[PDB]
Amino acid sequence: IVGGYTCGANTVPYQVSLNSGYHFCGGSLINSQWVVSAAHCYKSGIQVRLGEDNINVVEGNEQFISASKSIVHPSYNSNTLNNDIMLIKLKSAASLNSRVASISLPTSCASAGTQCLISGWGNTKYPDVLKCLKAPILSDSSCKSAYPGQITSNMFCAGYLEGGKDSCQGDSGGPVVCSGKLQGIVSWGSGCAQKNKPGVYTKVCNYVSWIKQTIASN
Ligand SMILES: [Ca+2]
Repeated sequence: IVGGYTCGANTVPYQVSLNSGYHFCGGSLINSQWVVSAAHCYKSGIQVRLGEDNINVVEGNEQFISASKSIVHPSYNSNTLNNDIMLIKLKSAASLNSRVASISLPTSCASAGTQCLISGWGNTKYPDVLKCLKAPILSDSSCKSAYPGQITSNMFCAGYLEGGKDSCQGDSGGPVVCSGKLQGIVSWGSGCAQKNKPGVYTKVCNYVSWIKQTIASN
């Protein structure tokens, strides 16, 4: 997260840290046993860390649960990054508090200019404290204006054309929550915080059926 601010301890209860010895990706707790992340963050061994703020110091609110299942979206594309979405099933049921809570799936797709909240432990140019960012949802055409012929259907732009505020490496798989709903997943972009190159996010609105089906199937 570039050009953002320190979130404040446990104000983002759904925000989790994907770990394999060291933080590499972020994620979103959508129910007690399932973390949603990015398909390009996939690896054999994944430990999901919840209730975090400083991931370098044990502060006494963390939950360390390994992943039972790592289900990459069947139609994931490695080049176009189409369907950059992945599901994680925890080894044990996560204990939900006020510091560890779920985030609601898209009730519907969000309007253009919807104020969102992006968060993650990614690069600011990795920090230790969680970084917060408030950015609006850009229109589909403006998203295609920035990325000509690169934007698919399951992608939208959330951020700024002015530059300075964007998601980056390490924030991948992180949440983009707009009005109580997880609308975007940190996917890709041309570097970070560059002008007219905002972050592209996986459109979670189009996967509620897929996500729910996968949960019921596992
Ligand atoms: Ca900690």
